[PDB]
Amino acid sequence: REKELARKLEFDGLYITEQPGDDDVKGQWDRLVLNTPSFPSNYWDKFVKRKVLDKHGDIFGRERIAELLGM
Amino acid sequence: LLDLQKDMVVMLLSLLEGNVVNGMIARQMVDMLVESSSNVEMILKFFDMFLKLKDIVGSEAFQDYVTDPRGLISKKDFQKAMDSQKQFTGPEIQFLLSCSEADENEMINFEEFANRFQEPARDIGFNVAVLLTNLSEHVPHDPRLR
Repeated sequence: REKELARKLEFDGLYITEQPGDDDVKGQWDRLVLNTPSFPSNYWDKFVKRKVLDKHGDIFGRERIAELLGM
Repeated sequence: LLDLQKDMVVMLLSLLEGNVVNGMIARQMVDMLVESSSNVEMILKFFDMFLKLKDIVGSEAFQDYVTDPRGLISKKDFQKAMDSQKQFTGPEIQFLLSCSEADENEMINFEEFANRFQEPARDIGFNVAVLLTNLSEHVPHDPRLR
């Protein structure tokens, strides 16, 4: 599940690309969790996640980005 | 000015009237295009700028950077937001600012800006894109065209 979520963030935005669709569920729960002290836990990667954040905002301003996982 | 350009483009598209994947007429057209890189480049850049600017305007982050009681990005103000999205020619940026019409204090309605000239661009731009696409489809290589 974590891998799928990571793949989705890197090349697409949930609310960010165009808000997660109001569908299960699941996807929605993940969207809610999305912000965590540690997200790339059990998976292998992390800095890549920070890098992904960096790629966007980057037309997103630093603030929306911090607002997400931020840090 | 825009209408005449569209007519010229139509005539050009019409001349090929199809052909071999590699064809003498095609080669000649490619050659003319190659001969003119700078003029063509300028036209393309202008179109992108018009579309790109519109897109930026449409964007929420852009709206957010320069909050105003009744519109405008202020001279500064619009410049900074554009800088923020970080995607433009600097000379191009200055040019965009110039294109925008100031109203007694760096105030721009803007939506008006997107609308004009977006409608005309949408009408012409399509013809140009179509011709370019057809040409690309017909003869690759030559790469220069690519």
